[PDB]
Amino acid sequence: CPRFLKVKNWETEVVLTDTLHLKSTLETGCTEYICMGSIMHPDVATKDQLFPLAKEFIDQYYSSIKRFGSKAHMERLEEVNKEIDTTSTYQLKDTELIYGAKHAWRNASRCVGRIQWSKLQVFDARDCTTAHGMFNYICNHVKYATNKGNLRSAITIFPQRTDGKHDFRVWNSQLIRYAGYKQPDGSTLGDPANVQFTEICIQQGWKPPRGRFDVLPLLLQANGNDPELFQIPPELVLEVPIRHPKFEWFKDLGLKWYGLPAVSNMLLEIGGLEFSACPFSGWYMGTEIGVRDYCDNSRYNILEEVAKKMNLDMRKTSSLWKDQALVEINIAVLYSFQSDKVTIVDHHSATESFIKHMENEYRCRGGCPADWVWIVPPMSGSITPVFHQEMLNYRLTPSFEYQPDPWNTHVWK
Amino acid sequence: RFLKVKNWETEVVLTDTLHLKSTLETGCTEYICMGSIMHPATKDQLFPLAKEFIDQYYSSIKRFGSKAHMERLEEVNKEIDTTSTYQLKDTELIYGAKHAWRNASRCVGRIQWSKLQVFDARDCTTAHGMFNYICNHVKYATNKGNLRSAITIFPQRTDGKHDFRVWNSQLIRYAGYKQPDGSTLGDPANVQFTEICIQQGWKPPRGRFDVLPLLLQANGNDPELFQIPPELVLEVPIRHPKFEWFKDLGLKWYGLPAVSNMLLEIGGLEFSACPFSGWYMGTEIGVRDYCDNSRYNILEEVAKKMNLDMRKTSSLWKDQALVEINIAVLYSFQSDKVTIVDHHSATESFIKHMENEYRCRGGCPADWVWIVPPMSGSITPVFHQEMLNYRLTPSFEYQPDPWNTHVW
Ligand code: HEM
Ligand code: HEM
Ligand SMILES: N#Cc1cccc(CNCCc2ccnc(-n3ccnc3)n2)c1
Ligand SMILES: N#Cc1cccc(CNCCc2ccnc(-n3ccnc3)n2)c1
Ligand SMILES: C[C@H](O)[C@H](O)[C@H]1CNc2nc(N)[nH]c(=O)c2N1
Ligand SMILES: C[C@H](O)[C@H](O)[C@H]1CNc2nc(N)[nH]c(=O)c2N1
Ligand SMILES: [Zn+2]
Repeated sequence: CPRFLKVKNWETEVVLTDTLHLKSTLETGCTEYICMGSIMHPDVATKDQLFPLAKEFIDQYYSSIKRFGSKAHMERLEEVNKEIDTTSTYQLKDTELIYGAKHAWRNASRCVGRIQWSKLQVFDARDCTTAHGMFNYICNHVKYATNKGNLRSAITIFPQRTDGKHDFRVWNSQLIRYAGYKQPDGSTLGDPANVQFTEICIQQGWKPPRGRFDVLPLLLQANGNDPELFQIPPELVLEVPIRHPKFEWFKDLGLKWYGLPAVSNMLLEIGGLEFSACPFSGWYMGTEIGVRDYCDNSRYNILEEVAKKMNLDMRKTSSLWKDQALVEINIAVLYSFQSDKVTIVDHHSATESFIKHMENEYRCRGGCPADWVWIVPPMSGSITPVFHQEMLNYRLTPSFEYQPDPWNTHVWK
Repeated sequence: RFLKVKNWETEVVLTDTLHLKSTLETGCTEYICMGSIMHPATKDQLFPLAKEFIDQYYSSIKRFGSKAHMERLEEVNKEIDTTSTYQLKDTELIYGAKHAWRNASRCVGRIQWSKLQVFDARDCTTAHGMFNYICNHVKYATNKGNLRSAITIFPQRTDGKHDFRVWNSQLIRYAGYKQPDGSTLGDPANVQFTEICIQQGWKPPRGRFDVLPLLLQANGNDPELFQIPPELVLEVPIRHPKFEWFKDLGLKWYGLPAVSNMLLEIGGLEFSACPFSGWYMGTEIGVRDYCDNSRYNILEEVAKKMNLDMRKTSSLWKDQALVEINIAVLYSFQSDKVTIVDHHSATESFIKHMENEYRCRGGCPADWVWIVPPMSGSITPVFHQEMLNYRLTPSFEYQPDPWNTHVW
């Protein structure tokens, strides 16, 4: 593998040099002869597998704090080693855990919000033992992160996996999402993406209101046990009704969204330890709601109804009626969040900050992995600077990983 | 191994077997993906390349291992042996050029791949010859507005000292001028080329849309200037179906998109001069040509005339202005009966083409980064389509700008 890889920005002519890729730990899916960069997805670890993984991370941690080679460093290496030998695992110090989560975010190729990576509140919930305990921690996370509209990024880390038969898991894919109900007639009420999960919740005992925007309950699994339902207190679920600065009729659509974007199905890997339940949250880029949640055909799919209210010619596609509605919807989303003083960032500002962040990373770290396919916003791509930016993709560790949906693996008791 | 690709909207799963056929690299490795990087002979090298191509040619016409296939292999071997190169049959040239289009990972218009007018210009010897051939191409392809896809193929490379080259990156483009006050008149992407034209004798009109002359190099010789006769150059005045003030922007574009700077590789032969042309997807003009900061950069002007609040980025004024520009471009071309496809229609056709390719060919190489339109990405179906990228031959490759190689 080559020592220096250059990427270029095609609108500013800036060239950056990447050395960090040499520290790549995992496979990307690509080979010499095929590229899988647009493919969405291209039992525990033995003692022997864990030893070098742990050392790798510990070395890296003591390297970050400018104590590489120190007594404290060597002592820590030895402590971790004995712990692995005697217990087949080890426990992270609170300092290491914090470093590891911040760096898993820093290494997330697909997150455009990474300029903020070092400002992350880490709630250590490794003492949790029950689903009620998980609910408590989760509620505290939500309230802290929401902060009455002034969102602050955060992660709550439940205990690491042990034997695989005692995982903690948040079954929800996000802490806050709306239900989706399939009708006997084929139509979907609510969010079609969440139909399967809503069916599971209803089966577990949830009494559904059956509306368009029903906040799903939390489904919480502690210590490998069956999961349990909890309704998040409504006063902790900040929501924004969507209106438009020009079109008075826009509020008549009755749209709203939740303020807090919180991913809860990913797995946090630090030094070979797997934290299978690690809900994290930041704040929204407008396009996530205005383009994807609202306009994807398999989601809320409102383009037709908005365009109809805009009295647009909808016969030919070459009128770009879809395109026109899309912009107005995204204008509305940004306008509504800013009006109710809930943090949100537009795709222009976010991508511009990411370019600045990426350049700084190259300067100070010798690189910054990024996934162009995810980093480029799903509307008006080329009018943002990331589009013109060459990016290298590669997986560093600590990292956030995907994991199977828990209903597919859970052994019911 | 067989690879699945999934559409996340429709949930359709195609199975790729075609990728197993490729030998050329893509630039990625197992640990690093370079999917967004713009750019990641001898007798001995030449025959296996020749044999490969001839084999897939006789296979595509169900005459594999036939007498004709055998004699042809013999013919090509003897010819490489005694001349260090070899010449393609007419049939092979056509098959080869259509398949270079078909294999073009980055081209969204490939549903049309087998409708390609191939112009064999291999008898060419001079730049005057080149200009004649190109004018015929332009006139045929333009077809009064009912565009027809074409490629013109000039003599293959020999020793590298005798390349045929179209110095222009496209047959039809607009000049670009560095103003004394630091700004750029016309197309900034062509400032250098324009200067090379001016240095060479071209008297520039110094306007915002001056069709550049052709600069043609034949047989490794100094390039020569030629003006395409204006009556062969179809141009569209851009206007808007609601905004009457839009024509007052004075914007115009040319109807014929013709890439002239690439290299067509067939059976290990290199055709350094092979201008090809299709028709426009609207975004190429409306999004990239008109709205890139490094290009015509009109967003500010347009949003001005739309009286938009331009103080904050979160007003999405850029996005608004963008949609209108692209509406205007489509409306204009359509009003002039000049062929053009919008990004919804085109991407739809591409999904259909992918499905076709998977059925009959076991796959379709594709560059998601290039296939997804540079506006309204996820409201087009290609955004939700997993694409596998790999390099098949025959192929269109990039090559150096000739003013970095040529000695005078
Ligand atoms: C602070 C404001 C943040 C912004 C503006 C932001 C922005 C984004 C966006 C737009 C996506 C694309 C999601 C999609 O299209 O499905 C994303 C993905 C992601 N972000 Fe963030 N993010 C933020 C905070 C965070 C934090 C705090 C973390 C972790 C500690 C994080 C880690 C990730 C990861 C791991 C993904 C990939 C998710 C997946 O693959 O499904 N982000 N981010
Ligand atoms: C028939 C109508 C066609 C349409 C609508 C179409 C569409 C497109 C578009 C939108 C691009 C992206 C250009 C860019 O963003 O720089 C592209 C690239 C390309 N097309 Fe086409 N195309 C057509 C015909 C053709 C033909 C006839 C050929 C060859 C015989 C061809 C070969 C290519 C190649 C090699 C590229 C890559 C260009 C590069 O790498 O710079 N296309 N096509
Ligand atoms: N696997 C998978 C998979 C495929 C498509 C979309 C997905 C969602 N990924 C995260 C989406 C999402 C939602 C809310 N918030 C955030 N978020 C919050 C902070 N950073 C991102 N991200 C997962
Ligand atoms: N090198 C290089 C390089 C990098 C990015 C874009 C580029 C231009 N690509 C072609 C643009 C263009 C122009 C006119 N016509 C067409 N066109 C027509 C049919 N297919 C493409 N394409 C070159
Ligand atoms: C097929 C393709 O990879 C898929 O649709 C991707 C494209 N890029 C994306 N980019 C972001 N940010 N989020 C997504 O969900 C996707 N989906
Ligand atoms: C850096 C990045 O690869 C570059 O900006 C690409 C992105 N995708 C593109 N897609 C198309 N169709 N045409 C282009 O010129 C580009 N440019
Ligand atoms: Zn790749």
